[PDB]
Amino acid sequence: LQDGPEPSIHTQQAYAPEDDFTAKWTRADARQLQRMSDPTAPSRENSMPASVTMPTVPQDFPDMSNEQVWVWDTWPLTDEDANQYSVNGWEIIFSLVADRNLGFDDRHVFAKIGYFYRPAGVPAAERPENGGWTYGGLVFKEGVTGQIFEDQSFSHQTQWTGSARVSKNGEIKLFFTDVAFYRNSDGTNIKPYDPRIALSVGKVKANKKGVTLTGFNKVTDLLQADGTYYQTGAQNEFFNFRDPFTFEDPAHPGETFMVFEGNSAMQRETATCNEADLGYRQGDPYAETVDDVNASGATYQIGNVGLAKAKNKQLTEWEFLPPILSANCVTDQTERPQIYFKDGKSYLFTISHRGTFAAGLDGPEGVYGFVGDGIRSDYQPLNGGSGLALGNPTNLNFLGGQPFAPDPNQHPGHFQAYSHYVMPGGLVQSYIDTIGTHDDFVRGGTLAPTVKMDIGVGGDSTKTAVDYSYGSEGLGGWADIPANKHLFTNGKFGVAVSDEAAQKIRKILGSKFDDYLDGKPVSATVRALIEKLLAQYG
Repeated sequence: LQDGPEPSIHTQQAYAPEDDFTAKWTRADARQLQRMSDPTAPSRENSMPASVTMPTVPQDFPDMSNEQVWVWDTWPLTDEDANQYSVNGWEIIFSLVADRNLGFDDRHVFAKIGYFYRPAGVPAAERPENGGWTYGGLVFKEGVTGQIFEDQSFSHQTQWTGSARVSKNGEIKLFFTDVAFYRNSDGTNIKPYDPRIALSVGKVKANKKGVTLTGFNKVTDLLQADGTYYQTGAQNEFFNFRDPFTFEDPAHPGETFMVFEGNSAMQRETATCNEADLGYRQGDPYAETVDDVNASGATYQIGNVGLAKAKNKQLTEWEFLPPILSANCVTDQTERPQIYFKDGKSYLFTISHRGTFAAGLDGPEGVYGFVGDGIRSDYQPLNGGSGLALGNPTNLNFLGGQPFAPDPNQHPGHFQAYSHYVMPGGLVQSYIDTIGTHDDFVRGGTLAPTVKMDIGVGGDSTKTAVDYSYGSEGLGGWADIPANKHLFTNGKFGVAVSDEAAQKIRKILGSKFDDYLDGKPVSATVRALIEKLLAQYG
C-alpha cells in the first residue's frame, strides 16, 4: 500500500428492505484504489494487484455471431436465486445487438435485444472456438417496445440491458430498459431521454433444430425515475436509470426484489456532498474538506443503486424503495447492479468505468463489489475497503484514454472487457470493447473469455481473488455462459433438474420424449409415464 487515507468504517449490519438507510461508497473507500496501485509500473504494464485484475484477453479473438451483429451486454436465463437454465437441452442467452454496419460507438441508439442458443451439456473445451452459439435474431417485433411512450415523436427507440426470469414451463419474463430519445441531428436533445424499466412476457419453443421464442408482443411499463429516490431528466438531462436485476432474498421468502442503476435525486447544478460521503476517520491526515470536494466538480458524480419491491406474483407492478448504495462525489455510474448470496452474506456487484470517477479519484474499468448481512446493509466495499473486485489490466500511473483512442502508455487490455456479470460459482462473463495499442487496436462487440473470481478468500468475507488456475492461466471458454440447472417441459408441466439428473433422464426415456418436449401430443399413458419420471428427479 502507498500512503493515503484509511478506508471508512462499515459495519455490514442489515436494515429492513423498506427502511431509509443508504450505504455510501465513500471517497476514503475509493481512494484505496490509488493506494493499491504500484507507482513503479512501467509503460503499458498493469499497476493493480493481479488478484483483482482480470486475466489478459488476446487481441486475436473469435467472434460469436460470425460478425452478423455487434453484441454487447448479455444475460442468462435465470430463476429467483440466479441459477442459470437450459430448456429442453438448449442454453439460451439474451444480448444487446446492433447492425454490424454501424460504427461500434453508435450502437447505443440503435440497440435491440436479440438471443442466442446452443445445446446444453457440452464442456467449454469441446465447443467451437467461438463458443458455438447460434444467433436466433431479435426478440421484439418492430413497433412493440415503443408502445409504452405517450410522446410517440422519438427519433430513436432502443432496448437496453436487463435480466430474464424463467418459469418451470418455459415462460420467460424479460425485464429490460425501454428507452426513447428525442434528438437533433448533432447529438443534442430536444428534451431529456426517457429510460424505463419494463417487462415483456414470452415463452421458449424448442426442438432438435433449435429454439424459437413466442410472445413478447406486449410490454408493461414498470418503473420510471421518481425524483425523490432516483434522479429524473428534469433534475439531470443525462440521468442514469436502467438495468433491472430481479431476485428473491432468502431472508424474505414470498417477496421479489429488483436492483437497478440510478443517480441520487439531486438537482444537477446545486448538487452537494457531505462529511459522510467523504467518510474519513476523525483525525486522518489525508482527509479532505467538504468545501474542497464540493468545489472540485465531484458533485457531478452522484450515481446510486436502487431497490424496488414487487407488488404481485406476476411481477407486473412494483414499488420503489430507498437506494441501497450511493456513490456521491465518487462516481456517476454504478451500473448493472446484481445481488449475489453466499455464506449468509449479500454481495452487491456493480460495474463502472475509469472515466466516470469523480475528481481526485481513479480506478480501473470493471467490477466493483460490496458485502453486507442483508440486501439493505451498511455495505463494506471489497478488498481493503476499495470496492475493486475485477479490474481490467490498468496502469493507474498513466491516463486511461478511451476505447476509440488508447493512450500510448496504457495497457492494451484497459478496455478489454465491460458489462461483467457474475454467474454461479463466481464465473464472470463480459464483452470486449477495445483491445490493443494507440496505433494498433480493434473493437470487439463479442464476448470475452469467461473468467473465475473466488469470493471469500481465507475466511474473509470481504476478500476476492482471481483464479489463475482456471482454464488457460485464468481464461476459460469464449462466451461461456453455462447452465447449472436444466428445465424439461412440454409448455405446461415442467421440472428443474441438475446436470447429472438431466443425463439419466434423456437416457431412460426414448423418442416419444422428443415429441413431448416439442409440445407435440403423446398418449395419456406416455405423458403420465414421462411426467411421473420427471417428478422423481424434480
